[PDB]
Amino acid sequence: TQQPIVTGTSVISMKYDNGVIIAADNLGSYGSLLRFNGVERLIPVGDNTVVGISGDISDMQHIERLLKDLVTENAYDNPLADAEEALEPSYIFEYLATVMYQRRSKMNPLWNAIIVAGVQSNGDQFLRYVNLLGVTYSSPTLATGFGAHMANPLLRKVVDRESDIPKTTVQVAEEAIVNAMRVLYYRDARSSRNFSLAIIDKNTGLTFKKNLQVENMKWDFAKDIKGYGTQK
Amino acid sequence: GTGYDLSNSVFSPDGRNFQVEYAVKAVENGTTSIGIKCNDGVVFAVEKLITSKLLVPQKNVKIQVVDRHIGCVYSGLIPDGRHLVNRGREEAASFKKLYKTPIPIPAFADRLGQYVQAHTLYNSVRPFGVSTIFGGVDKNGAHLYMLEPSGSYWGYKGAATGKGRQSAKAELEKLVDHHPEGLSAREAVKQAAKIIYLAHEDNKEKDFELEISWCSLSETNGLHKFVKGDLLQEAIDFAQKEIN
Repeated sequence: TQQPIVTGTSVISMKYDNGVIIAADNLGSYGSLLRFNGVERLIPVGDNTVVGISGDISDMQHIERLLKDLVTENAYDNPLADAEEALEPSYIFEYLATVMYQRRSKMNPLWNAIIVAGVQSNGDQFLRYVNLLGVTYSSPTLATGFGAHMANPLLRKVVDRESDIPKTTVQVAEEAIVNAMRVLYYRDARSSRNFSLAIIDKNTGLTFKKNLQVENMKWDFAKDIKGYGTQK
Repeated sequence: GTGYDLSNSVFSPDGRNFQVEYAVKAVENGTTSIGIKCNDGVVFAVEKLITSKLLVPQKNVKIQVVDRHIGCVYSGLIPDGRHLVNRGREEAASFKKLYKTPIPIPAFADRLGQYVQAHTLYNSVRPFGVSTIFGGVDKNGAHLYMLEPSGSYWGYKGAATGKGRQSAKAELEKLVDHHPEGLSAREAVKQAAKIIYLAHEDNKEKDFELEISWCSLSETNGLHKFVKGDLLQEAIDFAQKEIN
């Protein structure tokens, strides 16, 4: 039986025609106290996948070594394996699924909400959710945690169904990711301004942008608003 | 002779374990394997003999990796040689989890030599039948060891094992005398190749294949990686040039 201690909040993601965008705010929240800032959520695993983790920072670090060890293992028992039997999202995703399910059944789970986002060797976009419970599903738009409820319906306009992935470009997707971040900064008390955003591509590779800020933060309507509803 | 072998942990009136010395006899029969320490890296070179034209070369190596920064190459019996690197691999993995920093190169020598030692300690299990040259680059710089199947390890500037070990050490002997510094990393690639040419004049029946790997601070970025391409061609041209 575990209770979470410090937790991360929210991961948002969606598909585009040449890859996937995965992003999340950087924050270690101990309940009311926002204790730890700049706590990297996105761990790149190889260079064709980024794995995003929200939830318990304790199990985050623990997974961080096990993924680094997953590549170290790939190097093992072979003459080459980093382009010869190159690594795929699919391996990580199921590795994580087996382990979190086994630990939940021993009644002392791994407490995360995970988004695996990358591009395959086939180049086909991969975007799938895994968690402490053991739930797995693949969707055009994904989000975890609070973003699941809030930010995802915004991303569902941009791409409804899975046959609408090629109509989104990298620019369209990213603009929407920023819009989803804007929503989350505003109306989640356990979101933070700071966020990191990894764009995975199949024709370019990993560009990983660190420490972006929300721009166009609107509060000029706030001066006009007065009272609790009635101002005597 | 007779007496005090049959077991590997029975002393004789001369204080010497016979079985274990035959362990070293097994390592001689295997292939010519050398490693070179440099002041910024380490270079591993090997004679993987060509036993047929139906063999597929440079796809069966006696190079193996430990963590992602320690190179290994073995002399002796080939699958015994697999097994001992496997042990290395579990320790690498375990140490990296607990302390969240890589295995130091001195730390590694101590730990391996002790498993070799638990198997020379019991009458019931056999010892290993392989030597392992190893080393890399870590935070405390490059360091190179060669571990004997006897249970012993030492630092080296140049370490050699296998059949053509008499010739290879003679060439290495020039390498220490001539460069006190152990030589630069780049020239030591073409050097590693030369020694293996001159040492296959004692395994001259068969054909051979040179595969080279390295770990260097500013040229392989503190990590282990294979030497290939133009670099490989050059190591070949150089060796060739000077055997002739």
